[PDB]
Amino acid sequence: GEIAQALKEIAKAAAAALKEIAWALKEIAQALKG
Amino acid sequence: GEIAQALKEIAKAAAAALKEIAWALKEIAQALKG
Amino acid sequence: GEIAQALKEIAKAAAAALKEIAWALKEIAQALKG
Amino acid sequence: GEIAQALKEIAKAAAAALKEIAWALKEIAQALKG
Amino acid sequence: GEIAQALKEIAKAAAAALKEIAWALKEIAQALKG
Amino acid sequence: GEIAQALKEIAKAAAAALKEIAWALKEIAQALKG
Amino acid sequence: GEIAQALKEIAKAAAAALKEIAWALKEIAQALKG
Amino acid sequence: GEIAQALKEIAKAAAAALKEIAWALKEIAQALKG
Amino acid sequence: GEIAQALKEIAKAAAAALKEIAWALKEIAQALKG
Amino acid sequence: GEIAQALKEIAKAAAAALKEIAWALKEIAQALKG
Amino acid sequence: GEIAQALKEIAKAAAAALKEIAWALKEIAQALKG
Amino acid sequence: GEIAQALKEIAKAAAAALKEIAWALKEIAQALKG
Amino acid sequence: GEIAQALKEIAKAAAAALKEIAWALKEIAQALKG
Amino acid sequence: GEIAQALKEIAKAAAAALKEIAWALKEIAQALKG
Ligand SMILES: [N+]
Ligand SMILES: [N+]
Ligand code: NA
Ligand code: NA
Ligand code: NA
Ligand code: NA
Repeated sequence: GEIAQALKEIAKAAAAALKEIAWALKEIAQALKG
Repeated sequence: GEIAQALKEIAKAAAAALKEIAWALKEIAQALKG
Repeated sequence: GEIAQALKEIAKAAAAALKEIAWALKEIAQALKG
Repeated sequence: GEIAQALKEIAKAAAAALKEIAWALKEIAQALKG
Repeated sequence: GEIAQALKEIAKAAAAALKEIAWALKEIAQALKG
Repeated sequence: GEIAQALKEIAKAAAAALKEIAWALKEIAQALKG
Repeated sequence: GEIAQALKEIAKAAAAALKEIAWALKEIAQALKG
Repeated sequence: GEIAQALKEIAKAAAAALKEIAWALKEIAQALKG
Repeated sequence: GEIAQALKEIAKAAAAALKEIAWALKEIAQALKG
Repeated sequence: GEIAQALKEIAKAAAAALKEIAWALKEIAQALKG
Repeated sequence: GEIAQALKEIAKAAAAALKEIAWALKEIAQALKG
Repeated sequence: GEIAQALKEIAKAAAAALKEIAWALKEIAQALKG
Repeated sequence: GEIAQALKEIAKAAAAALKEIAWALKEIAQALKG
Repeated sequence: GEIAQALKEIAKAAAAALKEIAWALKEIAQALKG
C-alpha cells in the first residue's frame, strides 16, 4: 500500500541520514586523535 | 494519496536537514585538524 | 485533508529545527577556527 | 480530529526540543569563544 | 482514540529524550568553561 | 490495536536510543573535565 | 498488517542509526581522554 | 475530525433512506388491506 | 476514538432502520394472511 | 480530505439509490390500489 | 484495535438485521401459500 | 489515493446494484397492473 | 492487518445475508407460481 | 494496499449479492405475470 511504502521511505531516508551523522562524528574522533 | 505524499515530504525534509547536520559536523572535524 | 496537513507540519517544523542545529554546529566550527 | 491534533503535538514537541538542542550547541560555541 | 494516544506518547517520549540530549550538551559547554 | 502498538514501539525505541546519545555526550563532558 | 509493519521498521531503523551516533560519540570521548 | 464526520453522514443518510423504504412497505401493507 | 465511535453509529443506525424494514414486511405478510 | 470526500460520496450515492427503491415500492402500492 | 472492533460490529449488526428481513420475506412466502 | 479510490468504487457499485433492485421493483408494479 | 480483516468480514457477512434475502424472494416467487 | 483491496472486496461482494436480489425480484414479477 502507498501509506506503508511512504512509511518505509521515512525509515530508509532517516536511517541513512542519521548514519551520515554517525560517520561525521567518527571524522571528529579521528581529527582529535590526529 | 495525500497522506502518502505528506509522509514522503517528512522523509525528504528530515533527510535533507539531517544531512546539513552531518556536513556541519565535518566542518567541525576540519577545524579540529587545524 | 487534516491528517495530511498535520504530517506536512511535522515535516516543516522538524526540518526547520534540525537546520537550526546545523547552523549552531557551524558556530562551533567557527569558534574552533578563532 | 484527534489524530491530526496528536500529529500537531508531535510537530510542536519535537521542534521545541530540537531548538533546545540548538541553543545548547550555541552555548558550546560561546564557551569555546570565551 | 488509541492511535491518537500512541502519537501523544511519541511526542512525550521523544521530547523528553531530546531534552536530555540538550542537558548533556550544556554539560559539555560547562566543562569547556572550566 | 496493531497500529497503536507499533507507534508505541517507535516511542520506546526512539526514546531509549536518544537517551544513549545523551549518555555518550555526558562521557564527552567528563573527558573534557578530566 | 503492512502499516504496522512499516511503523515497526521505522522504530528499528531509527533506533539502530541513533545507536551508531551514540557509539561515535563514545569514540570522541575516548579520543579526548587520550 | 473530517473522517468521523463523514462516517456519521453515512449513518444518517443511510438510516433515513432505509426508513423511507420501511414507510413505502407500510404503504404496500395498507394497499393490500384495502 | 472518534472514528470507532462513528463506525459504531453506522452499525446502530443501519441495524435499527433495517429492522424497521423487516417489521414492515411482517405487516405485509399479515395483510396477505388476511 | 480525499478519504472524507469519498465517504461522503458513499453516503450520497447510497441514500439516493435507496430512495429510488422506496419510490419503486410506492409504485407497487399504487399498482395495488389500481 | 478499536477501529477493527467497530467494523466487526457493523458486520454483526448489519448481518443480523438483514437476516430479520429474510425471515419476514419467508413469512410473506408462507402467507402466499395460504 | 488508493483508499479513496476503493471507497468511490463502493459508492459506484452499490448505487448501480441498488438501482437494479429499484428497476426490478418497477417490473413487479407493472406485473401487478396487468 | 486487523482493519483489512474486519473489512473482509463486512464483505462476507453482508454478502451472505443479502443472498439469504435473495433466496427468500425466490421462495415468494415459487409461492406465487404454485 | 490491503485496506484498499478489502474495500474493493466489499464493493464486489455487495454488488454481486444485490444483483442476486434484483434477479429474484424479477422472478417475482414473472410469477405475477403468469
Ligand atoms: N536557534
Ligand atoms: N420462480
Ligand atoms: Na494506502
Ligand atoms: Na553562540
Ligand atoms: Na495495513
Ligand atoms: Na568512551
